[PDB]
Amino acid sequence: SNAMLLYTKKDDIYSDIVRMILLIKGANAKIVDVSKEENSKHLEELNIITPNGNIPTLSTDDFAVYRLSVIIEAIEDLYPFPPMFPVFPKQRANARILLEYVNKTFLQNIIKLQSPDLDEKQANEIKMLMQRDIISTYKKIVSEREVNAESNPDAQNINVLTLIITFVFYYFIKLKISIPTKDKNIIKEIKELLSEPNFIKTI
Amino acid sequence: SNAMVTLYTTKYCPYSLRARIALAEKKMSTDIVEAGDLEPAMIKKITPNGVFPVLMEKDYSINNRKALLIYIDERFPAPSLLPNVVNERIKIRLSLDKIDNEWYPVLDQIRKHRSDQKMLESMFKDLKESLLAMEKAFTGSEFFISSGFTLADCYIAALIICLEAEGFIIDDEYGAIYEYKKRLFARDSVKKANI
Ligand SMILES: Nc1nc2c(ncn2[C@@H]2O[C@H](COP(=O)(O)OP(=O)(O)O)[C@@H](OP(=O)(O)OP(=O)(O)O)[C@H]2O)c(=O)[nH]1
Ligand SMILES: [Mg+2]
Repeated sequence: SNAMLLYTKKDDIYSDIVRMILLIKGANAKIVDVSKEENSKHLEELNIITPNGNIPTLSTDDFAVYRLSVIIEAIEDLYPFPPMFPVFPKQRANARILLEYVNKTFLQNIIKLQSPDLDEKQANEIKMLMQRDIISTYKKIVSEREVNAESNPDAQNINVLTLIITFVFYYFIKLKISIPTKDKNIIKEIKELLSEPNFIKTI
Repeated sequence: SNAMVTLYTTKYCPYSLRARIALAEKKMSTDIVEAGDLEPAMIKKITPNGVFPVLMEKDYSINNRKALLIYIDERFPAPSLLPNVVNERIKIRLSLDKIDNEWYPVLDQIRKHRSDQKMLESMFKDLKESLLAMEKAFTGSEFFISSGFTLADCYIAALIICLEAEGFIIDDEYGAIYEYKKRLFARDSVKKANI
């Protein structure tokens, strides 16, 4: 009825972001881990409705959308409460520009490192590229969040970039990558950032 | 001056025609500054990384290609350049990524591989089949996958203007698609950008 079928795979950072956002929206969605063997029938249907069996994929009776920037948008159309983006066009543009950067710098590389054919010398050069920009990235995410919250104190929306970066840190630890920072506060914030209840429920 | 926004464009660029077609549809007062017409020093001041087009306002500047037109649509709400029904809007937003990643690169490959003896000939044939095999798949709607003029039509018009200057012209052979091309070029927004 609220058919919503979400194709995912275990330990896939993309599927963890969409599942957490569906949880926050309280949306009716049926999660399908195509990795599990019993779900082989669903995977067949997945290669039918997507060009490359894209993971993850939000499937409804009407559509099948597969990019992360698209999936977050679509989810906002189907469930507007609570809002994931700010209200002002400037801030929304910056949130989008920032989502693209976090996807190409971290999300795409976290997926490269999980390849069993990736040469050791490349993997190590990938982890170092992510270590150089993670702190600077996190500072900008918080910077944009403080602005958007102050410009509309009554809007009371959620910062999807904060939700996405939480999973970056999580996968940093999962992959034994160092979060380079001796700042006591950033570690506290990251500490509380990984402690939010909706995030534990996702893992 | 007194213009609301200033759009620094670059010649023969679909990302520049996209912005112009949309800013015209919105009727936002714009000053258009062509690139190359600037001092090589100023070109680095507006866009430090030579990425065009650039859209400047009093308090804000933006040149991200994947998010520019979505900003013009949200910054100047009327007229809405996205579908009104949810299911239809969720799809157009996906076809935008499809167009940027599947159909715009083929334009660059017509410029880049104009260095191979018979590569262009093979590319015009592939693009032609890609359309004719789609002119039948799509029919019976005024504008691209919707009842009203959408961002997807700006994406496509700009791409059509740029291919048409590279020798690939849309004839009667594309029929359903050619009538869609004649309606697109009739609009004033797409017309100001084609001259
Ligand atoms: N596995 C996976 N990848 C995702 C997901 N969401 C976005 N991406 C990938 O990230 C790359 C670029 O992401 P974007 O932020 O959309 O930037 P772009 O549109 O300019 O390409 C793309 O790969 P690319 O190398 O640029 O090729 P292409 O997709 O542009 O054809 C895209 O496939 C996801 O949920 N799962
Ligand atoms: Mg791409």
